[PDB]
Amino acid sequence: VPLDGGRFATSDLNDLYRRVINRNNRLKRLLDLAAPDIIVRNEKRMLQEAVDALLDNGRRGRAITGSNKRPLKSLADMIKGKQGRFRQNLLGKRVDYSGRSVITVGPYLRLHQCGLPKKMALELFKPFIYGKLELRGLATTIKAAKKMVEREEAVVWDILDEVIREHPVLLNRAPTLHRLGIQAFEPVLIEGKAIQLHPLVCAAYNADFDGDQMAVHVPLTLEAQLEARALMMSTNNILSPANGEPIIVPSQDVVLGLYYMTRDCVNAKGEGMVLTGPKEAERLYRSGLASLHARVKVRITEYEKDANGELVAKTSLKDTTVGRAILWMIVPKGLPYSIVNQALGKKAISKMLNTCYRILGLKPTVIFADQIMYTGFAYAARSGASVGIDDMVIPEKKHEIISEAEAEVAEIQEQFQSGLVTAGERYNKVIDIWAAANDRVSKAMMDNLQTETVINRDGQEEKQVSFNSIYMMADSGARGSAAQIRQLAGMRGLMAKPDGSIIETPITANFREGLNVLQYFISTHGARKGLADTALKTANSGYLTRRLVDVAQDLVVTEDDCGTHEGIMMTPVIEGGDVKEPLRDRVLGRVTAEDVLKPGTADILVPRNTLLHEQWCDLLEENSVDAVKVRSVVSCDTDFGVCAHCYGRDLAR
Amino acid sequence: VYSYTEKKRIRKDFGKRPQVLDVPYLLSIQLDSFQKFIEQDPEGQYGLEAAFRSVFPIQSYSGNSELQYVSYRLGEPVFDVQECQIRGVTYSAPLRVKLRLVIYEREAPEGTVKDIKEQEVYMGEIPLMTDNGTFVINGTERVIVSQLHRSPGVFFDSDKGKTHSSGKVLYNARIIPYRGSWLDFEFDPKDNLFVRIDRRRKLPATIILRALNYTTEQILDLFFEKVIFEIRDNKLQMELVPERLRGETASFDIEANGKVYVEKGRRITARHIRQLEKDDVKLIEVPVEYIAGKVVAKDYIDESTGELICAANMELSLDLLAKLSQSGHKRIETLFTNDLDHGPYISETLRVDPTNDRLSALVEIYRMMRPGEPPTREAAESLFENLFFSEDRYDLSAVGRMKFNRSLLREEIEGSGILSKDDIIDVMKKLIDIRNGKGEVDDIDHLGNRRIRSVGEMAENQFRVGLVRVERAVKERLSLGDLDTLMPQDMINAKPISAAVKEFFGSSQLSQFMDQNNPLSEITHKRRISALGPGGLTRERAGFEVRDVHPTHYGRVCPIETPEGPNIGLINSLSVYAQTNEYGFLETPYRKVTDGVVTDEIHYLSAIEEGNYVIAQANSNLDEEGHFVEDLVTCRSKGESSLFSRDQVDYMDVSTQQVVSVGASLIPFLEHDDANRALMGANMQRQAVPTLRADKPLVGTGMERAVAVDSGVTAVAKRGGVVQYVDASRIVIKVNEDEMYPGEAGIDIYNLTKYTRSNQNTCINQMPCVSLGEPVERGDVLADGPSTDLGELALGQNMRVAFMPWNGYNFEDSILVSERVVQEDRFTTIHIQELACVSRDTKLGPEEITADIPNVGEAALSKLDESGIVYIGAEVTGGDILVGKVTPKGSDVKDSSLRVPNGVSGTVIDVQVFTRDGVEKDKRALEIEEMQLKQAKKDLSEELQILEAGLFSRIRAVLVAGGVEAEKLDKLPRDRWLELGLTDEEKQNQLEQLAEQYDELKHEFEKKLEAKRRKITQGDDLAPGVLKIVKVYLAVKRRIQPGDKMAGRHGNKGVISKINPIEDMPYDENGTPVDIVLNPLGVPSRMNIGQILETHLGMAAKGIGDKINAMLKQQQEVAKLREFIQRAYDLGADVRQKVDLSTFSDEEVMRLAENLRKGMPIATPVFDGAKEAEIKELLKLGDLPTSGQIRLYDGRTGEQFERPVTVGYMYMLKLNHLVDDKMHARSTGSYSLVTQQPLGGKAQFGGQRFGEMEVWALEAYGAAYTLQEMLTVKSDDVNGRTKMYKNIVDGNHQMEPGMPESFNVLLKEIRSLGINIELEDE
RNA sequence: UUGAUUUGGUGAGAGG
DNA sequence: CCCTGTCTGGCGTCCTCTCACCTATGA
DNA sequence: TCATATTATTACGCCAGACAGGG
Ligand SMILES: [Mg+2]
Ligand SMILES: [Zn+2]
Repeated sequence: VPLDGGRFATSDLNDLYRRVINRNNRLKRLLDLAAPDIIVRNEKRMLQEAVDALLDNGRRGRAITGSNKRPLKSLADMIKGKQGRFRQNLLGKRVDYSGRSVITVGPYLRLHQCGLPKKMALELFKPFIYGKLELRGLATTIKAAKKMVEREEAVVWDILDEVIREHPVLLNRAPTLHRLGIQAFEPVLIEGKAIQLHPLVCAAYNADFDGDQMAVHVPLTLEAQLEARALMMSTNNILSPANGEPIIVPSQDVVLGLYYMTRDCVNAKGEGMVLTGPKEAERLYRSGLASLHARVKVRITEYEKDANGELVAKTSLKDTTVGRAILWMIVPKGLPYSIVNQALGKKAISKMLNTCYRILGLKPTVIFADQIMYTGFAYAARSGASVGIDDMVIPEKKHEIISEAEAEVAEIQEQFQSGLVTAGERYNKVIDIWAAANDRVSKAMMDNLQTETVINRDGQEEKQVSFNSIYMMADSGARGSAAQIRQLAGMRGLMAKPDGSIIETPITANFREGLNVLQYFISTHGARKGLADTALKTANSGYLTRRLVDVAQDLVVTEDDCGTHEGIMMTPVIEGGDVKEPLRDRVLGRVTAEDVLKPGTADILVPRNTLLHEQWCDLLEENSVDAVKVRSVVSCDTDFGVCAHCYGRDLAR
Repeated sequence: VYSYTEKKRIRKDFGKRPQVLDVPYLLSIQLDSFQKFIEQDPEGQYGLEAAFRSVFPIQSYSGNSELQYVSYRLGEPVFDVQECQIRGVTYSAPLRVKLRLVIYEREAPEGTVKDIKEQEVYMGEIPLMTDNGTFVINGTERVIVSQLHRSPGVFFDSDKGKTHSSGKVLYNARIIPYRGSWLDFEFDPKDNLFVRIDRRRKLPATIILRALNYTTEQILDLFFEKVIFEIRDNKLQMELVPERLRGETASFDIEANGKVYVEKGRRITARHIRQLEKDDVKLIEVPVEYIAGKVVAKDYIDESTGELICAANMELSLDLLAKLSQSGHKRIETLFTNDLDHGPYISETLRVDPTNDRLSALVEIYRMMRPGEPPTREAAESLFENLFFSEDRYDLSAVGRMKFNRSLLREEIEGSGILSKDDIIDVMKKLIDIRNGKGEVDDIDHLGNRRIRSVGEMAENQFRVGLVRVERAVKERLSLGDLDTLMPQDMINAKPISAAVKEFFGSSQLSQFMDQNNPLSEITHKRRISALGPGGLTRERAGFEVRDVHPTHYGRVCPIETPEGPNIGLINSLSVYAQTNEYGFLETPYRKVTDGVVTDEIHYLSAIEEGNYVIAQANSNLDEEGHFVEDLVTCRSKGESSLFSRDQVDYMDVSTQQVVSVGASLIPFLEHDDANRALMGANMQRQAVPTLRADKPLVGTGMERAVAVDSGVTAVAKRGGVVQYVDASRIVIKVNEDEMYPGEAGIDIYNLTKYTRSNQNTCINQMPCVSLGEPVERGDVLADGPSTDLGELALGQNMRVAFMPWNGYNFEDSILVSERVVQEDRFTTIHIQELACVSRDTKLGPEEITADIPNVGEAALSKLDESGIVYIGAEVTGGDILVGKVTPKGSDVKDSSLRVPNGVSGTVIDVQVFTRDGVEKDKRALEIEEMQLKQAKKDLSEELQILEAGLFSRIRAVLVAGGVEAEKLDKLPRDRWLELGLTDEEKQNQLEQLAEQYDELKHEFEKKLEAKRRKITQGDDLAPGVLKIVKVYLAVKRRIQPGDKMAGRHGNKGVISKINPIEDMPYDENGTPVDIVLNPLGVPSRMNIGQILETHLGMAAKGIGDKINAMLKQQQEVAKLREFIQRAYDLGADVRQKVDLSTFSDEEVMRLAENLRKGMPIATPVFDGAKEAEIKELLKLGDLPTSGQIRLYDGRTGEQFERPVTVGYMYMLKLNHLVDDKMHARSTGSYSLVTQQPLGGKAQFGGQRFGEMEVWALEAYGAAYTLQEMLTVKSDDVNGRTKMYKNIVDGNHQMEPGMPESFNVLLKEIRSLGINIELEDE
């Protein structure tokens, strides 16, 4: 094909074939003319090298080249490599009915639906709109319909809302690593040009909103719409397939809204008043007569389902707060009140959704995940939880700790001038006292943040955990840890030079005080190493996933029982410290090999082919069972696949 | 004192440390390099003169003619820079070289030549540099980026661990020339010394010694010291200097002088060495088992029999001693091979060597270098004597000889460019010393070992390539030269020099397209130091340590401005104060510290000098004399930051900006940010689009002025003075007399570049910021460019930001924006698109430019003329027609008429047409010809008249010393004026002098206007080939919308999520809504706490601005304003600014206070910024709460947010990642040729690549049918997709799959080998 | 039967 | 003949966007 | 325009896999 101009941009294979044919014509003419031996040996040798260069170029000595010094691409180089036919056109293809744009939040969504712009919706659904327009009778030929949607008249938007309605789409973030990076939603049309994506689902995609882009794909046929609704819908992916942990965990704003809501303070409006239900708890919060955290006896009615599928009501007075009753208005029936009675950080809300999924199933857990997200966003908005310059409280003891460390390094260097100690022991003593002073500065600031609030109630003072903003952002587990809040208030440790060894003079200034020049330069050593490590680590991570899915590639659950009695011996793992990973983490949802004897004497505690779900694992933990002989995939007797028992639990089902 | 645009709005400058050295001109690398390349510099160094003095005089091989050189020159460019960018030509200059051919007779080395000839011949055109550091290569504006490469000269590298798999270190030594062959020496784990040349095969290294006419005895004289065994009374005693016994085991009985010194068994200590030196012990009698392992040094022959006893480098046995003892060689020289220190590496290499003499050494080297083709005496000797020893093909430069003498601890630094014998022998000796223990290796990241190439050096190397090709051509033509019938252009050819230099300036890895969307981005793409390029490392291979920051980067390379991704730390950006050394290294300023008193003299150092000295820190407290106020101060000695005494230091850092670059020293509160977020902040700050209304960062660093001036986007005044201000077209500046030349009366007319295309489709536009009749000084700014506000640097705009969660709309990093941001057009940026249309003659006749557009009805003829091409300016969108450009015989006629792309709108701002000499439609082409024709003459006379008016007045003005008669001077009006004779009196020649001016003015205006018409009267100017050349410039105006990307200066990225109404915003109790709500949860994790101090200090800045706006709106007489302005400019600790405010004439207070009513601008410098107590104290001067936090109500519910929130002003930028350049969708359109799958991209209307990991993700589910349509029907299978489109539009969602086409393409490509791949049974 | 060329390939820069 | 340096081949992350630049010869 | 047919740089880092050398 010619490019834009008047010349033909010719392929490399035409150069290869044209040279082989030029040389072959020369060799036929020389064998006509009866040239001597050395001429036809060079001629046949040039033909041999020409054919060998056509088939696999460059496997012989230095590869031939046309323009300019770059070698030209042969047939084997049309097959092999990252850009051959397998990895570039047969395993991955470019795809019609597909789109791509920048994502944004839209928190009004339910977690089975996503926002999708009107312009992308009218472009991706052109044939469905054509079929709908031809069914009504508005137009006749196909051309008329293409002019109608090229003009975008007033009647095609009703056609578009009637082709969207129950038709899922596959949203896909561009580095898809696991299967939760392709999820199917239902579109809700957006005035705009940005895909609105429900926030909880973001923790599955590893999608923040700093400029990310996602692709939309349309399931055309009817089996694909049913696969998008029944396998790939976003309500169906609420557990990560790598383990048992929920992947629709509430990420960052909503845990701050909950941690500010369900908490307490030793005096507020409406301290110690009594309330006849959670409805008037929210009515007292809204009218302006109590506070969101003010401890209060309420009367709640928790439904415990202690019978066989029957929900029994028990109503009682819990000494709780106002916010815990307001959050109890959203909890479904079966969960007990003690799931909200605590302070609800991030681990606690994750196990709240996990206990809701284990007890009440899927549909209350989907609707309760949405109600969690809505009430977290609403009371985080009502919280006004800012961040200031005064929130990072400097320890008053920090300067005396630094001067005591400076006196200690002065003593060690005065011994170094008089030669009493060795150089390695000097370096070790300096790193040890700066580690000790760093830990003391961190404990000073951590006391000064975790219990700084001291407010009286009806008399003398009484202390409590603080409502400092950076401390709630750390204690809630929203964003922040001990180390980051340590570096914003206490000293930021002993940064290390790229030699791998540590630097004996630390960075005694945090970020609220100013770093001077040398301290920031040592900091840049420590951070440039981290950016280089991530930007080169990602290649090995991706190539590891490729090698793993191409060694796996074949193995499909293809039976129901291999009919064996062999399986590996799951014990808890112990390195030499305290018992690291308990047996309930290793033998959860894996089918036992032989029947586990109860630890007393010769009892059939569990039978020999039972899946060990949570109830069986609790009856294992009560009896303190030593180790379980359980069925493993490597002991499966199935030819060409893995039987259904030797795999185990479904992990997301 | 201040200049007059400095008194407009003087920024409140925090900063305690007095700066001693002002910031150098930020584009000096590019400009000094290219000014070195083109300059007439006698003594030859460096430049084009070095190239001509290397290549000339050319003499042929005794051809008795010798073309020599005289002088070169560069004429005027035929195209000035603007019309050069418009037309598409290079911005070049013709290189006029004088060449003098002299031709000899027979037998004239000394004889006078028989004939000469000389002419100013023309070779190439070299591209000149624009005054801002850019080129214009083919219409587009490109930048050569300075390379960072390994210096020429020896490097002793180790590779300690990875080879041999045994923990044994190697030690190699590379002699890197600037031009020529690479010579490396290297150990191997058998402890033998090996040479290799140009990474070829491995030769044992002493063969190169045997190639330098060294016998074995001379080599053993060099690398070993002699131990003397004297044949004596018994057992052949030994001379023993006691140094040689250091650290070894006494094998025998050590006794002398009748006294037993050291017995057998104990090791020899240094006290025993002191005993032997005190006892004067040299000669001791050895056993016969001591010599039975040693090695002879030189040769010995049996004298009477006349044959050889032993060759040099032979180990000794007892019968060999019985051979040599009985002959009569009394002295025996042995090689001291210490296992600890003095190893026998050369000797064992000589045992590996298969050669014996010089000739076989050269034959083996020639068989290494060029294999197959035979090794004869002449050929191998010419090879080895031109490998390193001729001035042509091997040349360590001055840098290389300096590094080569410095790494060998030589005294001198200047020497010859080639190597010698002694240099190779010294490199081998230093390598052996490093193996022995003494001396150490070099590291490669050390910036004293790392040179910078720049524009002049790279263009000079390419020009030298072109000159050696043209001298091989001149040697070709001259031996075939017949005389005298040629003159020097049948010999010389302008083609290879121009070809090579356009090859470099067009298609190189460093001549690259300028990131031009921002004044910052221009000025920080020109200051870039790339590790990549030719001769340097690559992106996808190396490494870990060259991507990492080394302690010699302090003040030479920015530590924090490097792009994240595949090339981190290869694309380093240069620091603020760092110049370039004479040799090309990076030297940075320091303040010389003789004693306690830190002197204000500066002195530049590089990293091979910074290690020796002790260099202080920039911020160490010194008071009123330069004495360090402490008795101990943090310094750094040899790359190690440590605490030293008060009086030991020799240098101090100049200023505290000097570590970082001009991208990341514009970030205020840098010292409070994390390093990662400062990196992301600087890299995004390069990417900002210029807004429609430029707006002055309230929290800046004061480096905005230097960046906005030094990047040439503003019209800085050349000569000071007043103003005439026609300005609609140009600023006209009358020049004050002191800066004004005696002749050339002269007033400066500045050209404002109005709305035009940048390289990133943004809009570069200049607007005058001076009024009419207003004084300006030299160096002052006159016209504000893109993203500038009164000479400062305004990338983004400053907006009222609340930190709070607001109903989830700012969840991860999103940003929630009011409607007051989008109503005011305060981010509504202007983009410009160039669209070309050509009507090339592909085939079947030429294409045509006519409105008579076919099939398509009166929906073609609309935004055009009555008969062709888009008219001028309307609101064109997508699917319109701009240039009717369609052929007949291409019913069978078609629609190639360049239209408007899908999704864009805009206004046609400009239409250019230098089309195929004929474009005129009706008669428009010649219609405008007369318009410009009459235009030229008008201005030509006008300008003359303008000067005439000034001259006429000047005539009368001077008419006083030679006729002041006012009533006798107003005779003729436009006729004559002076009808008197001044003669002398006090020299007023001045009348006669001015008479010549007007006389010459009219006389030159005619000629000036004569060429004007000549130039005017023309078809048009462009190249050939291309026929119809119509370029149409749209200008879309994009506002802001849900999906764009905004960011501050600290790394806080955001995709603006909801564009709220004004009512729903969080308003404080005063009533004002907040503009933009960010999210506080980003701040504890991303530890960029500097955005909060910018928020509080910007809140205080607008607090002062609101206070001045009240004092000036509710208008007060200027005493209260000058008192409040004086309080605002004093404010707090000891600073540098204070102000001299009572000298502002009672009006410059008011104009300042008119320019401060939007907020008082505050300079918070980089590491010496504003402390927190001064932020609180400034928040107390304004009436704002001290905590920085205001209680805010909610616009929805009207009720207070608990726990008061932070509101302030952050300077937020709009990055050029706009959402309606990313939105794309595809149902069905065009595909590729080879494959049946859809095309890729957006400009091609193509679909999404459903890659490999998405296929694995669908396999991970049970999506077997979704994947089947995802790779068969939607993508590739042609029968499947046509049946599917018809099945969809019938109302039948069902796929008829078939087989993909690209798999049959795979079958034919595999089958086109000798491979029979098939498809089996049904 | 009612219309047309980038993918090809290199180099440089950018986003997640 | 079993260890052994040494040499040769074969890997090295996905998705996207913008721009420019493309063989010499020649009676 | 229409056939003629290929030369004067080096500077990754493992990690298997095959090969001549020698105790
Ligand atoms: Mg991101
Ligand atoms: Zn099995």
